[PDB]
Amino acid sequence: MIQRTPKIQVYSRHPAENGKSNFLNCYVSGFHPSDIEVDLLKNGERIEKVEHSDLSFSKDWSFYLLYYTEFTPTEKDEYACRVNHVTLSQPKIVKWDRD
Amino acid sequence: GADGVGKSA
Amino acid sequence: SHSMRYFYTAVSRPGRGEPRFIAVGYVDDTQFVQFDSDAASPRGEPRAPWVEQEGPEYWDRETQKYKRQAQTDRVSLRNLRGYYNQSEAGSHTLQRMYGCDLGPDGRLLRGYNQFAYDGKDYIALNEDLRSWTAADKAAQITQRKWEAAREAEQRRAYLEGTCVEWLRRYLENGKKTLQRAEHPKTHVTHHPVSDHEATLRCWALGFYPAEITLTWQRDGEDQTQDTELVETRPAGDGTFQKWAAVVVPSGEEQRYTCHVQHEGLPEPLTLRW
Repeated sequence: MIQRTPKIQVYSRHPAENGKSNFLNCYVSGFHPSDIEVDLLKNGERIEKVEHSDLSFSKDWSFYLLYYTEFTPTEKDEYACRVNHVTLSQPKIVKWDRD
Repeated sequence: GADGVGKSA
Repeated sequence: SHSMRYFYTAVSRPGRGEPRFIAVGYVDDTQFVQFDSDAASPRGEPRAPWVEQEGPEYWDRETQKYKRQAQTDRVSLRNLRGYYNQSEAGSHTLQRMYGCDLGPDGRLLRGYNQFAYDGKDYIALNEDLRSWTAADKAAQITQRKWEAAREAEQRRAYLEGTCVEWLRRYLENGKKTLQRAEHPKTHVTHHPVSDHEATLRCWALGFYPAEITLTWQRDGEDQTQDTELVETRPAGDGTFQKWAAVVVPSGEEQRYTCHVQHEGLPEPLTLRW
């Protein structure tokens, strides 16, 4: 019985420009088993209308999923990804860093 | 085009 | 090279109904089909434009393959729980990946068909597509089972025949997007950490296919040790992203170059901050 915790990346589809429409991505990978809960947050509040890709897995059998939502970045709005999984004693938040 | 279904494990 | 690849996942949930079955198919790094037994209307669904225009009988045929496969995988999950004598209250996962590869030739190069149970290798067709390799004694039951019914003969027939015929058809119908390479869009960023240390990051965005090599070099020789790579990630639009970071002594940035190699680049790229 394998139990592997998800790697989490938070990033935009295109280079983020304030005021221009974009997509916010939360990529979870390398986890097992496949049950996982992923929420996108704006200023700590859960974003409704988040879509996700179809469950696939890697050559090492670990699963990956992309969660995404359209957004328009601003200089002060804060965005994050909240992930829960059986390996996580408490939910994990990864903040979007424009990098 | 997916493979046809074979025998159970 | 070009490839067609399928990924099956089946997950038991005792007391919550029958196991869920999910299937996805790809040509190279482009998904073109999905099936989910838990979907609102469970049927084969297109994920790429070059299978959208396939007719309703094609889709009806694929949907019935998946429903039949879903039933067979629920049986395998129950059999596997018996082989290992596991409690009937636990959830378990059965995964399968299979596919075929075309060489630079455009002719068949290799095929494969592999299984995992609860995230661990279970049984696999060998590279010759004629014999099996079982991971433990429970998988030997399946091997004895499958070789008694010449399962490998059936799978080789698909992988070396039908699978290549579909792949060629897909490559032709979707040639505008499948047989083009989009080069990475690159740039280098710099972040000072301390009086003695800085970090260089080399970005690659919007490239297809996913395979790419980002290498940092000092004085022209590759420095794989100090570099830090992210996992290549999907942009969500069909292209991919990746970056490589290296920690450099502050002030020595100009001795470092990032080497970018991609199918979409006519010659490799040398980047300097």
